[PDB]
Amino acid sequence: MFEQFESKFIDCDGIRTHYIEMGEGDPLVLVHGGGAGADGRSNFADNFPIFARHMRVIAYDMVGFGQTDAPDPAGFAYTQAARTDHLISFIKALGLSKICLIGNSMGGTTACGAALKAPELIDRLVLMGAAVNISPDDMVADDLAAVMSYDGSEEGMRKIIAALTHSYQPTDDIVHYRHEASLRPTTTAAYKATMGWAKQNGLYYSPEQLASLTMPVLVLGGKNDVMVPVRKVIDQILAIPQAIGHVFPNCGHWVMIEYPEEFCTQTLHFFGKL
Amino acid sequence: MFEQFESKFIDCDGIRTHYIEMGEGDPLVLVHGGGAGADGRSNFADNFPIFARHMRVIAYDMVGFGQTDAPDPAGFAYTQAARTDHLISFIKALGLSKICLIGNSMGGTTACGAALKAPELIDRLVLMGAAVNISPDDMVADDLAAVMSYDGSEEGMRKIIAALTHSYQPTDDIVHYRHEASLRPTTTAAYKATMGWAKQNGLYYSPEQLASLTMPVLVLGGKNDVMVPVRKVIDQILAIPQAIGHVFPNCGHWVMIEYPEEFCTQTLHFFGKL
Repeated sequence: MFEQFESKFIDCDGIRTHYIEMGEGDPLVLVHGGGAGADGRSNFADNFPIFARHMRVIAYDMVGFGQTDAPDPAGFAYTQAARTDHLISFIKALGLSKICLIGNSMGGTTACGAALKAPELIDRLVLMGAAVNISPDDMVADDLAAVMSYDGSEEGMRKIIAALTHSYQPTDDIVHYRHEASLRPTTTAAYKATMGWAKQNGLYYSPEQLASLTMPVLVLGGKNDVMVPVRKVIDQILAIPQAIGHVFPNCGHWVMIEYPEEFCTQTLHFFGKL
Repeated sequence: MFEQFESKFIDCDGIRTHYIEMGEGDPLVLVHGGGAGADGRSNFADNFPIFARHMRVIAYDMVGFGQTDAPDPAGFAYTQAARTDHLISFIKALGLSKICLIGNSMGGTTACGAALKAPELIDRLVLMGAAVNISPDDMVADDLAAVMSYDGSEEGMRKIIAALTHSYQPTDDIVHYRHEASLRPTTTAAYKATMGWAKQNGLYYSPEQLASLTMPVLVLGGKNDVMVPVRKVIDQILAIPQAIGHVFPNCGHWVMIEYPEEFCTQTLHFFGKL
C-alpha cells in the first residue's frame, strides 16, 4: 500500500531515516503520532495531494517507527530528546530552512521540541492534538482501553481506530496496513521502550517553555479527542501567547485524517498559501 | 461619515429599523455590539466590501441603537427579549430565510436568542466575543474602567477603543464618529436602560439552551478580550456540541475590526463561500 509515494532514505546522524515527499516550493514537514505502527504515510497520505499543490510536503518516520532505523533498545534510550534531536537532524540533512512544521500527538511533542531547541529551522508551527502538556498522571487517566490493552488482532485495531476517531470508518486496506504495521518485529521493542518512557516521564514542556516559542503557532484539536483531551488543547492555546487556536467539533484524535480538507485549509491558510 | 452605504429603513412590528446592505446572493446579517453609540456601520463598515463579493450583507441597528427607533424607556422595557424579538422581526420583514448570522458581544446575545427562538430563519450562526454566558456577577468583574466610567469626552472614547482592542489605532474620523454617536440624546436614555437591564439580569443562556442550538455554529473570540474573557468564549465552544471554535491571538473585543480579513475569511469559509 501507499506505492504512489517514492520511499526515500537519508542518514540522520547515524539513523537511516525513511521519508516520502511530493510537490515543490516552500518546505512543509509532517510529524506522525506515537501509536503502535504509526508512520508518515498512514498518518498523512490523504493530505499529501492537497499540500503538494502549494508546497514541498515531507513526511518522515520518527526514530523507532516505520521504516526508519530503530536502534535496539538494549543499547538506545527512547527518550523525547532522541525524537527531538532526530527531527532536527532530519531537517538539517535535507538542507531545509525556515520550514512549516506539523506534529500530531507525540509528533506534536517532537515538533514542539525542535521548535524550542532549533527555532532557526522553523518559521511556522502547528501543534495538533499535541502531547506537550501531558504529565505521567495524565498518561494513566478508560477512554483508552482499546489502545492500552490492544491484543494485536485486526478486530483490536478496528477498536483502536474507532476509539481514536469520532465517526471515521477506515477502509479494509487501511485496517490491514495499520494492523500489520503494529506487529513489525523491527519496531515492536522500540515502541515498547517509547511507550514505557512516555508513561514514566510524561510528554510535556513547562508553561514557561511553551510561552518561550519564538515563531507563529497554530494549535489544533478535536473536541472529542480522548487521547489528548480538548481541555489540554485549550491549555496549549492559552499557554502560548501568539498561538491561534482552532477546535474541531465531532472530531477525535486524528484531525488530519477525520477532516482532511478542513485540516489542509486551516494549515495552508496559516502558512500563507491561501 | 459612512455615506458609501445607502441608509435604508423598514418597519419591524412598530419599530422603524435602520439598516445598510451591499452585494447579492445568500443573505448575511450582522449584529453590532452593546457599547455606547454602537451601530451597524461603526461595527462592520470595514467588512462590508469583502462580504459583498460573496453574499448580500446586511447590518441593522438594534432597538435603542443607531438610527433605529429608540422607544422612550419611560414606556419601553429594554430587555434581551426585546432585542431578540426585534431581530426576528427584522429578518421576517425583509423576507429573508435560512440566513447566515453574526453577532458581536450583545449582538451575539441577540443572534443567539434569535437562533434559539426562530431557528427556521437561520442556517449558520457565528458568536463572536458573544455575551451568552455572562452572569450579573460577571458584569461587575477594573479591566473595564475606561468603559464603566466613560466621561463623554473624546479622550475618554480613545480610552475605550484602546481598552477594547489589542493594538488597533482608530482614525480621527472613527474616533469622532464613535464619540458623537455615544452622545446622541435619542439613544442616551435607551442605552442607560439597556445597560441597567444587562447589569442586573446578565446576558446569558443556560448550558442546556446553548446545547439546544439546531444549526451549525462558529464561536470566535480574541485571546486578549477584556469584556468577554477568552475563558467565557472557550466555555461557549465546549457548551455547544457542534460549535467550531477559533481563538485569535493579540486580539481584543472587536475581532471584525482588529483582524477584518481573517474575520471575513473564517466566517465566509464557514458559510461555504471559500
